[PDB]
Amino acid sequence: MLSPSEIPQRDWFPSDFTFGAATSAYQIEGAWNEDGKGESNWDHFCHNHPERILDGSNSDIGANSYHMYKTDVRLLKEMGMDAYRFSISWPRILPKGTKEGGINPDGIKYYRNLINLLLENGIEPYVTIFHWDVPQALEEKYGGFLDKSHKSIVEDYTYFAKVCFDNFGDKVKNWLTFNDPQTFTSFSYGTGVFAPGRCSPGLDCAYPTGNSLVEPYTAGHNILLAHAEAVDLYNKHYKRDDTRIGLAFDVMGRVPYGTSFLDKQAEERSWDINLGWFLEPVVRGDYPFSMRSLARERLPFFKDEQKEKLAGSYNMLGLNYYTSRFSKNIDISPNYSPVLNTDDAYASQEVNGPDGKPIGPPMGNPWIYMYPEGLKDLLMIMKNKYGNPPIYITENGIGDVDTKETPLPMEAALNDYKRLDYIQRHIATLKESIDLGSNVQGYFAWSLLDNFEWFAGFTERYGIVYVDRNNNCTRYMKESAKWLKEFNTA
Amino acid sequence: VQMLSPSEIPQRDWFPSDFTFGAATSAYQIEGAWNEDGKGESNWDHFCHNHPERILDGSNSDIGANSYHMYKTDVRLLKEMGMDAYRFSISWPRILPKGTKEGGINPDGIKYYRNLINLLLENGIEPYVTIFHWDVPQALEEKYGGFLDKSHKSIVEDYTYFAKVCFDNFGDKVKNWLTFNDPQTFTSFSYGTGVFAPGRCSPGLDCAYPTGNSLVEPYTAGHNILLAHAEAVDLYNKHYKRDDTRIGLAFDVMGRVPYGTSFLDKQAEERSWDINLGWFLEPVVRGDYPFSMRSLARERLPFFKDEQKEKLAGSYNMLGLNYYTSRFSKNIDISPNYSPVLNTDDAYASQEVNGPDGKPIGPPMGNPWIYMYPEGLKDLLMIMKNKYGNPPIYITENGIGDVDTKETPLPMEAALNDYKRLDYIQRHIATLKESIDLGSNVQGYFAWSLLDNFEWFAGFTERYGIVYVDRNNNCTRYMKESAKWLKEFNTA
Ligand SMILES: N#C[C@@H](O[C@@H]1O[C@H](CO)[C@@H](O)[C@H](O)[C@H]1O)c1ccc(O)cc1
Ligand SMILES: N#C[C@@H](O[C@@H]1O[C@H](CO)[C@@H](O)[C@H](O)[C@H]1O)c1ccc(O)cc1
Repeated sequence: MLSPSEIPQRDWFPSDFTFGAATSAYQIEGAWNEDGKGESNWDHFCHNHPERILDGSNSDIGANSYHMYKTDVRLLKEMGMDAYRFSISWPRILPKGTKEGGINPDGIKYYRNLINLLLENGIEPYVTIFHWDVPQALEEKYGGFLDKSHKSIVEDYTYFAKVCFDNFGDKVKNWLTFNDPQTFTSFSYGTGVFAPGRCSPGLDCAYPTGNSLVEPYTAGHNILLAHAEAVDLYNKHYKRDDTRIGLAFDVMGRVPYGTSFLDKQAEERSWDINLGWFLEPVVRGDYPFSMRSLARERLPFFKDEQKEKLAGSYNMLGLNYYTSRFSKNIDISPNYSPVLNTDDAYASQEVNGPDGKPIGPPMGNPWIYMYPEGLKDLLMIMKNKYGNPPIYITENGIGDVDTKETPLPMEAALNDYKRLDYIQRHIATLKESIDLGSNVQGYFAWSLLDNFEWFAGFTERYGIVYVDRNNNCTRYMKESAKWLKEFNTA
Repeated sequence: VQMLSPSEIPQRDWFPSDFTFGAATSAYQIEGAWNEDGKGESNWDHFCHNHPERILDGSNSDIGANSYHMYKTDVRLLKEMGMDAYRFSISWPRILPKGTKEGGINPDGIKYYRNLINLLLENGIEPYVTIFHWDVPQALEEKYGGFLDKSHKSIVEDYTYFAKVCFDNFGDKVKNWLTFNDPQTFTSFSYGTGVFAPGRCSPGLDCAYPTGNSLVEPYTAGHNILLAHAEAVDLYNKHYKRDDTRIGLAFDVMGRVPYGTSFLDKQAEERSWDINLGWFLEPVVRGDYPFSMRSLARERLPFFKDEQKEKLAGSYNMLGLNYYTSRFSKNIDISPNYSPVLNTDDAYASQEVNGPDGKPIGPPMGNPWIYMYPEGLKDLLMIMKNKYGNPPIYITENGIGDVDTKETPLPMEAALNDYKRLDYIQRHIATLKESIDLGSNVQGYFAWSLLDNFEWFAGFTERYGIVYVDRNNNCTRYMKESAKWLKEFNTA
């Protein structure tokens, strides 16, 4: 729907700006139990609770990228992508998740080959160390990130990072410790829609014996400690002048529902519980004041030493942006009691504004509404409030619904103009944000490939590249990929 | 000393013709005749009489400025200065000796305020009447602790009746009512730090009665004040309001400026405006306390019933703002190492006179706490304008206290040449013009303290008047340079 002069041009951005595509291990790799790979929390969840996956599927094969990585690289190369962000499977590297469990040589070999091939083709690898795939051995031993000691998971995650640094550090110049920590903690232990599927008694999830008001925070605390530790290790023994490390946050833009100053306050609390939760700790060493005043004793305290390691523990930050919501105020009162950790923001997140209209056009699936302006707001907040650090939009895209009840014909799947329009608009927003002073340095189209979508299973295709699972996971560029190719190679 | 240049000095024609300039006072501070003509004992009579040690110079206001007997001269000074209005308060115990209906109305009390009001009006001076200015009848204090009334009922009904008496006897003449004045200072100082009557505070704290709870009582009192206000305004709107009459309340407020550039201090600043101004402003504006306060004080801050929120929301036609100075708000993180002691600590922010550069926010005006920072007044007005509906505003108090102690007496000559005060007054008046140009709905300015009088725990160690009171003589009044300039300004 954009005019020719509105369609982003590569020369709109600096020569050193980077464009790429991204993926996550469990979503695309497959070979879930091959070549020594250990079982992950997701293998476990999908295998034991198909009823918790919309289409009862699993990612035993995913996009088969473990075996087809060479093709994934060819595709990235043909599109002229400057970089590729992928994650490393913790259990594929450490089957038992620990040092004593030993390192899986085949796991190391796979990522080593992928990294070299990428670099061989002039593509920069942005390596995400962890993308929700916790080794089931750690889950069973101490609950994974639910580790009440704030020690075991931290040490185990740190060793995992070490193994990644030791084996790929000479080639990798860009590391991301965690990806979407907020969604991980909230969905895995709040609503329990993600593995292992825990939530408060009374709530509907596989294991309603957790605490949706506490476990998400415990896990979040351990993630931050893990991040801080991994970064301290990186800086002390692996960082080089031109290498960088950080983490990527999942974030929905927030806009005051109404004009009342109350909604502005609600909006502020929403940015805090969504973005600040993990951003403020790495920026200043502690959680947002709002969260501490609201979650109170349910939000763990950091030791002074931990605050120090946390503050400034990054050289760049990733932002995973898809949509935004209107934040509507909720007063503290005897009539309201938070149920989910996310309810601690005392604000309902609305899709429709007070005028009954969606914040932005629906992109197809249950939650993505196109609102590029939210990305700008986000970038302006990063610029003006959090020190304008180097930013990478590590994820941005939409999911095309493709269900058994309503299959998406391959032809229609390839003509993803809605996705194309969406991507172009957000890329344009970056150009605008850059001129406004934003220190954004890159954009990664989310999902190089159509793959497993967690609890949504295979009901959505997020790739810019189509994967025909019925035919040996053959990949085909969608219109979006073709435009990105043109854009990059112009 | 560094005063405004001729072109900078405010002129009356800078403001609309309907803008109002006046002076203010409070009953216990100037009246005197503490036990004359049937007047009942107040919490302050009690406090000063029983705890002289809690008053800096050990004085009391048994006489004050002897305004009960000299009100005529007070009105003369107001007239001579060409003031448009006069804000004074009514002594609850002087009107209702027992503080209750069954206790009866004191004829002499009624007569006094009636004569004062009539003399003001026959002189073309508009009376802005403050129903309550901290002087709670001791009978109510002994009966149920006054505003500490744990049932949130008795004090509400007694205040409401008091208000009724005032509306009944002076409503025909008074067109501007203020239910309360400085509720924040009253609750915080009377039950937080305990420097105000009755002098209560948490055990371990230094006050006459360290058996209270500095983290709860100030809130209880504040809650009762808000309910009292809501009930009185409801009574007023229903039976006494006329198209040309207005009612509201005045808040004591210090401007807040972020200590540093960190966003944390901006948050601290916001929390500080909330606990100082929002505490009582938000309830009358939207019907409930600031979110920050509810999130921080939690259960120590009472909840309003739905019917109460309804009565509170919009319970005013105008608001008074008592502004003197400002502070830099410095963030304090929530942590196990920090526990609030005073209700005001709930804002999680230190209030600093000096900024990161070690310099005061503004020039010191003399007493222990006033620093000249009129820009703070502008900030405050912009907040009322942009955040709270831009309601009609009256700077119901503004001035400084000239120190005058036994050890360091202030010679009458020096007391009369109050150029520090004059400069301060002129600058704030100028700030109002600037604020008006920025769209502020401010409609008046009241120089705080028509007269030198009793200054609560500071006793007579400070002269806040624009008019000097020679207590050695028979409280004879003499216009200070500030008063003389106001006269010139008003009558130009
Ligand atoms: N995960 C998550 C949330 O983030 C995005 O969810 C997409 C859905 O599969 C995923 O493809 C993308 O990589 C994630 O960044 C999320 C938000 C809302 C709902 O309903 C589910 C997940
Ligand atoms: N804040 C404060 C003080 O309460 C204002 O004080 C004025 C001085 O006369 C009074 O006229 C006005 O009504 C009040 O709003 C204060 C007094 C003493 C000390 O030690 C601290 C603060």
